[PDB]
Amino acid sequence: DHSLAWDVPAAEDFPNAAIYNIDTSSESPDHYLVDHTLDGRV
Amino acid sequence: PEEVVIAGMSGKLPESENLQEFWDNLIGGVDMVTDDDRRWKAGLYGLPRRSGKLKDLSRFDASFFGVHPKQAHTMDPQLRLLLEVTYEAIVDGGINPDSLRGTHTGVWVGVSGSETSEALSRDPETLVGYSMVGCQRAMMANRLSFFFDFRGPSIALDTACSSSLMALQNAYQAIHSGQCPAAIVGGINVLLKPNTSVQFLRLGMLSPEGTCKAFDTAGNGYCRSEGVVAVLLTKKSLARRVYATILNAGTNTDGFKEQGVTFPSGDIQEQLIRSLYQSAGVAPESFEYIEAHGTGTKVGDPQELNGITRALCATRQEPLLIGSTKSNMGHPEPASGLAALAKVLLSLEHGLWAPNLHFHSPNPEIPALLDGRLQVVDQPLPVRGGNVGINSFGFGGSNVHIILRPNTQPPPAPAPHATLPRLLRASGRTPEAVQKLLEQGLRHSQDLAFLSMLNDIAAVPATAMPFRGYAVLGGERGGPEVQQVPAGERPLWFICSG
Amino acid sequence: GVHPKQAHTMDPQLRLLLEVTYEAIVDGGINPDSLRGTHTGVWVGVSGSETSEALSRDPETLVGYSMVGCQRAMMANRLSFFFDFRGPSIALDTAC
Repeated sequence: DHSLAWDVPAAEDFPNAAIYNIDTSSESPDHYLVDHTLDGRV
Repeated sequence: PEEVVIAGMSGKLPESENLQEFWDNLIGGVDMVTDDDRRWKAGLYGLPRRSGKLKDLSRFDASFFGVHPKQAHTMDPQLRLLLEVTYEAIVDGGINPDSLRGTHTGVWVGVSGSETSEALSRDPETLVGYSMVGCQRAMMANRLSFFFDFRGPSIALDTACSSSLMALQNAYQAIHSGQCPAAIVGGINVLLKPNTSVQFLRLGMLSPEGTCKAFDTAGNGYCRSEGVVAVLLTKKSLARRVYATILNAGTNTDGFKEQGVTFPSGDIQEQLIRSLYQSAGVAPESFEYIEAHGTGTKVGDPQELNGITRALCATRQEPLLIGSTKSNMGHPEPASGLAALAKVLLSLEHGLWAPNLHFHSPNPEIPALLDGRLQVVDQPLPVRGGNVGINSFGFGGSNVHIILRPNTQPPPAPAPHATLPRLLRASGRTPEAVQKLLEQGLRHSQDLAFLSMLNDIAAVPATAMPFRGYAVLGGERGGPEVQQVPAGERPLWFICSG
Repeated sequence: GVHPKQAHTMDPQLRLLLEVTYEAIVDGGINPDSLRGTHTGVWVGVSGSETSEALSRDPETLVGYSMVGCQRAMMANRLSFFFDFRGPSIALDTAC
């Protein structure tokens, strides 16, 4: 007896306003930002 | 020990509402992978477009299973589909489920994802408690044990991609040693969290085309798929219908590998295969078909088939048939093993080996394929008859392998009582179900075993299944009769006329 | 032998469990190298994957390592791989 339809999670129910962490560490993918230095301060 | 047989089977698979439709797709050459937008927008995050997805997930007969609507809405779709599929599988063997209530039956479930529980616990304030009871990983088996009233072990083991076959092996061990008289083995997998697919893609396992071109030169990676499969195992003295006999089933882990944890190993798999059908007492020449893992990777495929060739092709004369159901319906991670077992059993039942899709050129790295020793099933092939073997190697390292002796029971010789008209009784949730049962029974009026199996299961209390029907088979004045069954016990009274 | 980048993405449960397992083996006075290559099994009872949720929450930045280091099934397979145990490797999930 499949008359009724029950809930089921949707795509947007899972994560993905936006917050970005800028890390200048050597391993961090944004390490290159250390090059862009003006007046001796990055 | 005691013989272990696969009494019943059932489940839902991509683009297939049941096993009959699954076989129709398998032998018809229909590709089950699809480019639909059901789970999420195609191409999101760069993911491959194609994927094997079930027809529907939002269906569940809560009232029959005694689950209230509020609790049902928060149940994992995996669990609901598994409940339905398990009930369907139990009857498939002709066993009335009530016969097992209170027994020592055990349940093993191979589940590798709990995305639903994560989704339902999003908001700390909104979330309700009974959400966990229906979404917890362990609850996958405990719900089955609770509803069906099985007193045996209730476990839910991940073991990466080999969960289903690992559970099958554990159930075989339990039954073989007399711990349990029967067991339920299930593998469940659904696609609801695209981030998991993104993880797999970054790992490089997924193929951009989304096609598991097993054994072919163009092997890139497997395509994620969904499925829900359940199998009922019992000692031979209890089984009514036997699909096959489990001769042996072992396990072992690849251990330390220089290349990496994910890198498959061939020597370990060959050792496992050799040890299995050595301890089983079977000779290699008996094997007629080996369901290779056949993921489709560039390294996994050469490893396993080369391992199969060393393990079983060392002395046999005629070629050994090879196949991989993952080329038809993608690759369901945890339920991979049970899907392959279902394909093998269906092919044995119909006497034909389902073909393999997307195979055009053999992989040059595999000497056997170029040679005649190992032959792929690229088209329907009649079943000659012999032992069969299924293996499933989880990417983590766990390996599982089993050996089956297909059941070969010729139809009984005609008997005078066959001409006698027979009675068929059916019970269903709705009139459509009862009418379907009666029609199928009528179409096969001369299958005495089929009629007996149908009769045995129809005995269900009216409260659970309120519609009942019957039909006299072999009688000229025979028309199916259906009507609702009033609830409540009714006294029975005899009258001896004058 | 875990690369530093994989170490960060590994579930804390597994990171602690590796040390605990190694301590336990020696606690019995058994040099681990003795068991290498045997059929020792590994059964681990775990009922949580919170780390996986956190690491796999950003599609644009999540990396493939997390799956190997955070997958629940990997809880036992990692130990089997490191210690070279050829026995069964399972991760039970029954709660409590």
